Amino acid sequence: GAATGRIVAVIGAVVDVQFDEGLPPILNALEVQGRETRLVLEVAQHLGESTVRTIAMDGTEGLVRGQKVLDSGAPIKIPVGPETLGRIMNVIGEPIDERGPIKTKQFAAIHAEAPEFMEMSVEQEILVTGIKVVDLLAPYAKGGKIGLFGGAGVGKTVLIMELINNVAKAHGGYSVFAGVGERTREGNDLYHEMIESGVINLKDATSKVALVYGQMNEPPGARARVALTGLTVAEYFRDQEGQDVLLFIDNIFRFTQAGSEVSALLGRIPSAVGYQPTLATDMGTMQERITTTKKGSITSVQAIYVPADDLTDPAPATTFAHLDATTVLSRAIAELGIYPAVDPLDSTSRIMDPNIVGSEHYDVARGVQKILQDYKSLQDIIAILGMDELSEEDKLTVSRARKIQRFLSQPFQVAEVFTGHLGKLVPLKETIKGFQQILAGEYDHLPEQAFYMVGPIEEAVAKADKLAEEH
Amino acid sequence: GAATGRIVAVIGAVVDVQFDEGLPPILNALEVQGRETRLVLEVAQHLGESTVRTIAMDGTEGLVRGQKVLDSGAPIKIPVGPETLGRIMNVIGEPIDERGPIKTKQFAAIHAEAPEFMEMSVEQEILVTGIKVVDLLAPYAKGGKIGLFGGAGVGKTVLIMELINNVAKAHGGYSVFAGVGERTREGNDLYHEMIESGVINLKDATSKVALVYGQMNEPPGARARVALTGLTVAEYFRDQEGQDVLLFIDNIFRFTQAGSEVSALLGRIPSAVGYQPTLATDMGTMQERITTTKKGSITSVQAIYVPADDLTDPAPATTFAHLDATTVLSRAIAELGIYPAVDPLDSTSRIMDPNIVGSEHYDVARGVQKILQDYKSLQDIIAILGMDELSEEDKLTVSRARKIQRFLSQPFQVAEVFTGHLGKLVPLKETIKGFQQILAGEYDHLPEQAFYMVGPIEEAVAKADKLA
Amino acid sequence: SVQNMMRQKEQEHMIRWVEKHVVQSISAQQEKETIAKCIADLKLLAKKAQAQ
Amino acid sequence: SSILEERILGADTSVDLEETGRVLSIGDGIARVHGLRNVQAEEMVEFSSGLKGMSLNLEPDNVGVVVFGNDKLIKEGDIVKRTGAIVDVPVGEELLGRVVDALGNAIDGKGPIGSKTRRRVGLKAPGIIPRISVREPMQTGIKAVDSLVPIGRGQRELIIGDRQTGKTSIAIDTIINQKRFNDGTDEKKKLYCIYVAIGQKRSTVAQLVKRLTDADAMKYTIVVSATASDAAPLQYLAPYSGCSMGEYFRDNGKHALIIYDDLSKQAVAYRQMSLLLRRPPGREAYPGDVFYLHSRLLERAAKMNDAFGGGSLTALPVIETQAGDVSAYIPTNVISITDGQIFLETELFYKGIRPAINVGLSVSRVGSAAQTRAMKQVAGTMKLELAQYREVAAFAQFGSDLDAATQQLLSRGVRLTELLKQGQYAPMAIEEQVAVIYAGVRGYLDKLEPSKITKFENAFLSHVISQHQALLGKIRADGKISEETDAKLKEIVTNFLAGFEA
Amino acid sequence: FAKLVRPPVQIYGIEGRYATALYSAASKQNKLEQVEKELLRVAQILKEPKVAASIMNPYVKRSVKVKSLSDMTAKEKFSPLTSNLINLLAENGRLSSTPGVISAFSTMMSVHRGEVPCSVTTASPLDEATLTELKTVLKSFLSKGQILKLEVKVDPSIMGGMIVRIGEKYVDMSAKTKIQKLSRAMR
Ligand SMILES: Nc1ncnc2c1ncn2[C@@H]1O[C@H](COP(=O)(O)OP(=O)(O)OP(=O)(O)O)[C@@H](O)[C@H]1O
Ligand SMILES: Nc1ncnc2c1ncn2[C@@H]1O[C@H](COP(=O)(O)OP(=O)(O)O)[C@@H](O)[C@H]1O
Ligand SMILES: Nc1ncnc2c1ncn2[C@@H]1O[C@H](COP(=O)(O)OP(=O)(O)O)[C@@H](O)[C@H]1O
Ligand SMILES: [Mg+2]
Ligand SMILES: [Mg+2]
Ligand SMILES: [Mg+2]
Repeated sequence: GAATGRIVAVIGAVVDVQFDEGLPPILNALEVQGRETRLVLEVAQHLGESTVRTIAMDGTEGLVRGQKVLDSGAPIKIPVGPETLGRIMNVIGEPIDERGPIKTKQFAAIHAEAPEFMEMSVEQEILVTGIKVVDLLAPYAKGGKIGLFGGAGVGKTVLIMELINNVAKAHGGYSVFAGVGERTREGNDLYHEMIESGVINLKDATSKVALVYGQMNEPPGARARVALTGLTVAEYFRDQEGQDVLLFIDNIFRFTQAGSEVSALLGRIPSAVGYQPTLATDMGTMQERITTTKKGSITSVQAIYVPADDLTDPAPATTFAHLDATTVLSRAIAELGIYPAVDPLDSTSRIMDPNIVGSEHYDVARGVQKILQDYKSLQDIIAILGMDELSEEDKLTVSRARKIQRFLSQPFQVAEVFTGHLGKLVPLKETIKGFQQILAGEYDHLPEQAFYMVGPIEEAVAKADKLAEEH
Repeated sequence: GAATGRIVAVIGAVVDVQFDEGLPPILNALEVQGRETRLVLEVAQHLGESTVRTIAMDGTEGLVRGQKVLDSGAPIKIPVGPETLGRIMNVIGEPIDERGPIKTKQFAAIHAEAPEFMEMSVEQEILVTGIKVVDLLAPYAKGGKIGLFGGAGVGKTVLIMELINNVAKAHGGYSVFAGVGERTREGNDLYHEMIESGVINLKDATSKVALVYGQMNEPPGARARVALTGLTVAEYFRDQEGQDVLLFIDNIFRFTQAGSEVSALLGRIPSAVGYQPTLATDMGTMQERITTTKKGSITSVQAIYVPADDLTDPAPATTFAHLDATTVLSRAIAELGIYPAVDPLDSTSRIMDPNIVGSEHYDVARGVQKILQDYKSLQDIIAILGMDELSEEDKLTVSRARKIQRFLSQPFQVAEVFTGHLGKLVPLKETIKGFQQILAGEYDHLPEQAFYMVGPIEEAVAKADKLA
Repeated sequence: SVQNMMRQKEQEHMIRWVEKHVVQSISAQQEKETIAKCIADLKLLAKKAQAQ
Repeated sequence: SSILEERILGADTSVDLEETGRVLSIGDGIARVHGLRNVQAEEMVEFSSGLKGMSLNLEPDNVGVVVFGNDKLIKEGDIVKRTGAIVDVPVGEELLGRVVDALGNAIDGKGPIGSKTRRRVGLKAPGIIPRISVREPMQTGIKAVDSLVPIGRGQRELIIGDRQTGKTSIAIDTIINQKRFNDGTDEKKKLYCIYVAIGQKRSTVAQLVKRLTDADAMKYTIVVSATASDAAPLQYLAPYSGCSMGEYFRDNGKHALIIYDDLSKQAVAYRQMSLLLRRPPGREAYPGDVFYLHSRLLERAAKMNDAFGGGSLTALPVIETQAGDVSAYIPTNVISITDGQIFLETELFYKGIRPAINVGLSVSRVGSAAQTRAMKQVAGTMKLELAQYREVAAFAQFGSDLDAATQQLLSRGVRLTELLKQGQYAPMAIEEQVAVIYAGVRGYLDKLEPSKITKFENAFLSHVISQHQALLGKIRADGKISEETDAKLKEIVTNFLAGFEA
Repeated sequence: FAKLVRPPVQIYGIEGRYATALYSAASKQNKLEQVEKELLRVAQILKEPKVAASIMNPYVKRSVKVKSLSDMTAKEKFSPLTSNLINLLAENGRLSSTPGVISAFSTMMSVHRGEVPCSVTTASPLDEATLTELKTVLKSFLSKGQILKLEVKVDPSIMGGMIVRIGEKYVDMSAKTKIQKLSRAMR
C-alpha cells in the first residue's frame, strides 16, 4: 500500500481524499478501508495541498471523515480471457450471479487508448440478419457499427434480442452483452432466454456469450464505467486472439447521462441544456476503441435512447458520427400496428452503394423510399378533398404504398408470446424479389390484409385465398 | 431590557443587527429606539457569532449604524376579542380608523401552529349562493376552502363582492375580511358600504365584521405578514368563542410575490422562473391553519392571481392542492361578454356527486359538460372549413351548446351601477329545471340572443317574446 | 360520546397540574442540592471508570 | 388515574457521554454545526429540544444538517447530539390499520404501535438472480383496466394525467376491491395495501380514511402521511419509508401494493432541501440526481423467486403533469422506469368516458400475459374489435351510407364503449365481468339503444347474482368458460333480453 | 513542492493558511517554543494609534507600508523568520487579518501541551472540598501527561444540575429532565 490518504469531504457521491506522502495520478483506483463491502474510488482531479477529488463506485453511507484510503497503483483491473464466457460481471470485475469466482490468468486495466491511423482495416462487406427493413433499406456490414435509435416503448429491447437470436447463434465468433443502466427485470429474461436456447451452458465450457450488468439502481458514478468494462472484454477477443466479436450494449445513453449527474459537484460550469461541458470528448474517447483494426474485427450493436423523442438533443446528435448504420424506430408508425417500427425514410447505411450490394438491390430500395415520400404529399390532400376525389393514377399510388408499408412489417420470433403469430426469417434473395413485384403491379388484385405480418410474397397469396373461402 | 443591539448593515428591508448577549430566538420582535413611529424588526436568521438578520415591518430609511435596538421578548401580538369588530388594523395591530385604542382582555400572537390530524371535521354540505355557474357545475360547501383564479381584469373581486352580498347578509355568526396587497381606494369603499348597510355600527356593540389591512404601498416585510394577522382574528372567533365565521382574502398571491423580494437578500440560490427556494412550504404553513375543525367552521373564499395569464406558473399551480372548490376564470370568455367569465370545463368540486348533490342534479351536471366538450372538439374544422360541412346531428350539438353558454351569464347585484341592469338571484331548483329544457330540446326555436344576461328561465322566453 | 369527551378534557388538566406545580417545588430547595451535587460527582466518577 | 402513574415508572433515565457539536447558524432549516467529528453521512442527529435531523453534507469546517420538524426552537449556540444510526423506521404487520407520519409515530391516537424490528429507508434493490417473471394477476375491478390494460403482480405501472381526472379514485377502487380476497381462505390471493400521501392537506387524508372505513377497507392497509405543512425533509423521506414497510411483506412471503400520491411532490421537496445546502442547480433548478432519486425507489418493486418466498411488491406511482404535456423533465424520467402506463385524459372525462383511460395509448408490457383464462376469450376479441373501431370512427360529418359495410362495426364499439364506463367505490368481480362482457361481443346488444346499456347492466347484474349463483361459481373455480358453460349462458342473455324492456 | 509537519488543530479559512505556513516553517530548526514569545510582542505593538493608524489604512501607499513595518520589526528585539512573515502579509494585502493569525497561531500552539478546557455551568460557586475533586476527577479521564484548564459560567435556568464539556463530550445532568417527562403525556 502507498499514500494512505484520509477522507475530508463527502458531498453526494464525490469524496475528496488527502495524501500525506504520495499523490496518485489521474484515473486510478482507491480502496476505502473498514467496510464489509468493496468500495472503489477513482481519482479525477488534483486540487492543491495534496488533496484529490475522487468519485465513488458504490453507496456513500457510513463514510466518517478521517478514514484511511489505500492505493493500488493502476486503474481498475478486471478479469479477462476465455474463461469469462457464460458469466455475469460487475463494473470492477466481480461475479454477480452466485456461481463462484472468475478464475482467469490475465487482467486488463480498463483505460486504454484508441488504435492509430495505420491500424485501420478499410474493407466493407454485407451482413444478412433476416429482416426486410434492415436487409433492404439500411444493410449492415461485417465489422461495422450499428445504432438503434428511437424513444421509449417503441421496440428496442425486442429488436436487439431478435438479432441476438438471428445472428449470435449462427455465428462462429463470440459476443458480449453490456448492460449500462436498464431495468433489472429485463436483465433476468436474457439470462434465462439464453439458458434454454443453448447460448449459455451451466455445466460445460461451450458457452458463447459474456454479460456485464450495472443497472439503474446504481449510483451514477458506476453507471459511467460499465460501458468501458464491456469493450475491454470485447477487445481481448479481437486483439489478443485473432477472432471475430459481436458487441451488444443496452443502453449507451446512460453513459453520457450519468456524467451529467456529477458535473457540478465536481466543480464545472454546466454547458447547454444541462449536460457536462465534456460531452463530445468523453464520448469520443470511448467510441474510438470500438473499431476493427488489422488484427481482428468487431461488429457492434448499441441501443441509443432518445430522450422525449427529441432527436436534436445533444446526447443522441453527437452519436450519429460514431456509427456506420442507423436504424431509427419511430412511434407514429408503431401506433399503426406496424412492427418492426423502423422508419423507412430515416434509416441510412454507408454501403447502400451500387458497387457493394449490386445494381438490383439498389434500384429496389431507392423505389420503396421514393414511393413512401410520394405518399405524404397525398396525405395532405386527402385531409381536405377526401379519398373519392383523387384521380385514378394517385389512387394506385396510395394502394401500393399501403401494400408496401404493410409488407415491411414482419412477425419476429420473440413476438410469439405477445401476438401469438409464428415467426419468419426471410432470405435476401426473396426480399428483393417480393418488393420488386409490388412496384411492378403483379399483386394489384389483392386485399391489403393479406400482406400484414407474413414472410415471403408467396405467403401473401396463401392468405388472400383463406380470406375468400371464409367469406 | 433582555438585550441591546446596534444596526450593523442595512440593505433595503433586511436590516442586520448585532447583539452582545441574549440572542433573540427566531421570529421574535425587536424595537428600534430613536424613531418617531414604531419600527419593529422580526428575527429571521442567525448568521454566526452573535449576529442576527432581521426583516423590518416599516420603512428603514434614516437608520444609521450603531443605532440601538431593543428586544421585546415575544412575537408580534395583536389585541383580539369581540371589540375588534368594526375596527381596522395593520400588521402589528394598531387602530388605523382614528377612533381610539382597542381595549381587549387578551392578546394573540401572529405565529401559531397547525391543527392536528384528529381535530379535523369531514362533514360536507352545500352552500347555495345564487349564481348559476356555481350552483350547477361546481357547488360550494359549508366549511371548505374556495379559490377564484383569474388574470388581471377578469372579475376576481366583483365575484367576491357577491359572495358577501349573498352570504354575509344571511349569515348568523361573525365575519372577517383581509386585504393583502391590493389597492387602497377599494379598501375605503368597503368601509363606506358597510357603515351605510348596518354591518358596521359606530355607536354600540352590534357589529358583525372585522377588518385587517396591508395594501400595495407597504414595504415587503408587511405584505408577507398581514395575511397571518386576519388569520388570527378569525381563529379567536372559532376556538374560544365557537362561532361560524366567514373569511374573505384578496389577494393571496401577494403573500408569495412579496416573499421572493426579500429572499434574494437573505442569501439564497433561486429556484425556477425567479421564485424563492421555499415557495411551497411557507404556503402550506399559512393555508394549513385556515380549516374547519371540531371547534368551529371557517368558510374561506380566497382570490388568487395568475401571473401574465399563465396557470402553469409555480405560484398559482401549487395553491390547487389546498382547495375544495375551484373557479378558474378566463380572459377569452370575457372577450365574448359572458360574465362571470367562469371556465365551465376547468372548475371542480368535491361534493359534485350523485349521493350528495342529488341524482337528478348530478345528471344535468355531467350531461351539460358532455355537450360543451363536443363543441370544443370541432373548432378546428369550423374555423377552417365552415359550419356548412357538418352532419345534421352535429349541427345540433353546436346550436344547443351556444344556448347553454349564454345561459350561464347572470346580472350581479354589485354590477347594477356599471350597466344599469337589475341584479338577479336565482334559486337552486329553478336552474336544474331550466337546463333540462335546453337539453331535452324544448326551446330549439327561440334564438340565442334571448338566453343572454337573464335570471331564471322564464325571462329567456320573455326576452324572446320582446323581439319578434 | 359524552363519556369519552369529558375524559379528554379532564386528562389534559390533570397533566398540567402535576407539571406546573413541580416547577416551584424544585426551585425552593437549598439543602438537598448539596446532596444532589455529590451524587453528580459520584455518577461522573462512576462514568469515567467504565470507559477506561 | 392509574394510566399516568404507570407511564412514569416505566420511564428510563439513562445518562451517558454524548458526542456533541455546537451550532453556528440556523436559517430556513439548515444548521451548520461546528464539531461532530466522527459523524457518518446520512446519520440521524438529535437537537436539544426534542427535534431530530439528518447530517447530509460532510465538510472540513462545518457539517450540514437538515431538520425533521421546525427551526424556531433552535438558537445559535445550541447542542446537537449523536444517536449512532443511519436513519431507520419501524416495520412489521403491527402497523396495519393505522395512520402514521414519515418516521413511524402514530397520528391517529389509538396509542403506541408495538413494533419489534427496524429497517432502513436507504436499502438496496435485489439483483438478477433472486427475481422471477410475473406469473399472477392483480385485479382492480375496473373493467377498462382488467380487460384491456392488465397489470400483473410485481410490475411497476404508472398512472399519469392532470389534476382532477381520476388518479386517486383509480387507486382507491383498487384498495376497496381486494376486500373479497382478504376475508377468504387461501393466503396467496390476498393483497395488503399501503398509501403514501405526499404534499396533501389534512382535510383530504382524514377524509380518505372515512371512505376506507365504511367499506372496512382500513383493516388491511397502512397510511404513511407527510402533509403539506411538514418540513421539506419529511416529504423527501416519505416514499423511502413507505416502501420499506412494503418490504416486510415481500421479503417474508406475502404480496404488497404501494401508491405514491404523488411523486411530483417528492421532487420539489428535494429541490428546496438541496438548494439551501448550497448545491448548484441543474435544469429547472432541479439537482443532478433526480433520476437517481426516483430510480433507486422504483427498483425494489420486485417479484422474488420461489426459493426465497415468492412474494411480490407492486407499485402504482401517480404523477401530475401540467397542461397534459408528457414531455416534461420529471414525467419522462419516470415513464422510462415503469413497465407500463395508464394515460388519463380530460376530454375523455368530460365527453363521458369515466374512468377516463386512453385505451389507445395505455400500453403495457403485459406481465407474461397473466390476464386470466376466461377473460382472454372475451377480451381477446374485445381488444381487436375496439382497435378496429378506433381507426374508422372519427368523422362527425357523414355524407355516404354503407350500413352493410361500415355501420355494423361501429355499432359494436359504442355498445362496448358504454359498457366500459363505471361508477365510483363499487368495484366488480372477475366472473361478474366475464358475464357482462360475454353479452356485448356476442351480438346480444345490437338491438338495444346505446342510451339504455348502462340501465341494462345493473338489471342484468342483479339477475345473475340472485338467480344464477351456481353459474358464476363454475367460472371462478374452473378458470375457463367451458363449452357447456358457453351453452348455459346462451339462454340466460336471450331469456333476459326477451323480457328486459316490457 | 515538499511535505510539511501536520499542525494538531488544522483550522481553515484565511487564518489557517498563514497560521500553518508559520507553524511548519518554525517547526523546522526547532523554533517553536521561542516564536510564541516573539509573536506576543508584536501582539502589543499592533494596537497603537500611530501603528494601527496605518496598518489598516487603505490610502497611504502599497509600498510604504512594507518599509515602515520592516524597519519596525527588526530594530527593537528580534530578527527571526517572523520578520519575513510580517513582510509576507504586507506584500499580499492581508494586513487587516493580522490579529486573526496570531489568535489562530495561539490556539494551534496551545494544543501541543493543552486541553481545550471544559465548562462547568451550574449555579453560584462552591467550596474547596467539592471543587478540588472536580479539578482532579476531571484529570482521571484524559490520562496523557497533561495539565488541565477550565472555565466557569453561572446560569440559573438550569435549575438543579451541572453541565460539563470535556472537548465535545457534553455529559448533561440538569433540569432538562422535566421535558423528558413528556412520555407520561405521550400515551
Ligand atoms: N369513476 C368515476 N366516475 C365519475 N367521476 C369520478 C370517478 N372517479 C372520480 N370521479 C370524480 O372526479 C373528480 C376527481 O377525482 P380525483 O379526486 O381522484 O382526481 P385527482 O386528480 O386525484 O385530484 P387531485 O388533482 O386533487 O389529486 C372527483 O370529483 C370525483 O368525484
Ligand atoms: N413484435 C413486436 N413489435 C413491436 N412491439 C412489440 C412486439 N412485441 C411486443 N411489443 C411491445 O412493445 C413494447 C416495446 O418495449 P421494449 O422494446 O420492451 O422496451 P423499450 O422501451 O426499450 O422500447 C413491449 O412492451 C411489448 O409489449
Ligand atoms: N359580473 C360582471 N359584469 C360586468 N362586468 C364585470 C363583471 N365582473 C367584472 N366586470 C368587469 O371587469 C372588471 C374586473 O375588475 P375587478 O374585478 O375590479 O378586479 P380584478 O382585476 O382583480 O378582476 C370590472 O371593472 C368590470 O368592469
Ligand atoms: Mg428497453
Ligand atoms: Mg382585484
Ligand atoms: Mg390525486
